[PDB]
Amino acid sequence: GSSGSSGLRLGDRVLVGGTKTGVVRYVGETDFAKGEWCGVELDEPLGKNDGAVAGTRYFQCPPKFGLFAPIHKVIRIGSGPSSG
Repeated sequence: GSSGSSGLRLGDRVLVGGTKTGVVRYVGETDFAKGEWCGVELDEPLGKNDGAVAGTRYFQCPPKFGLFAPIHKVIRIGSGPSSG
């Protein structure tokens, strides 16, 4: 469903899991799992990797910070078509 809330910009604060807030560092397909994944970087050491899959590093990040998760499994915090 290509409407608007999809893809996630490269550098936006998104929710991963439903509690851990992290900014998007990478967006696109991977070389391990089929489909499109999004590399979300957290503020605390609550990650699994540092944006490196089998040596393939899409984005430079410190150890235990970046967490690769499916795009559909990512929630956005920012709203574009909003006013308040």
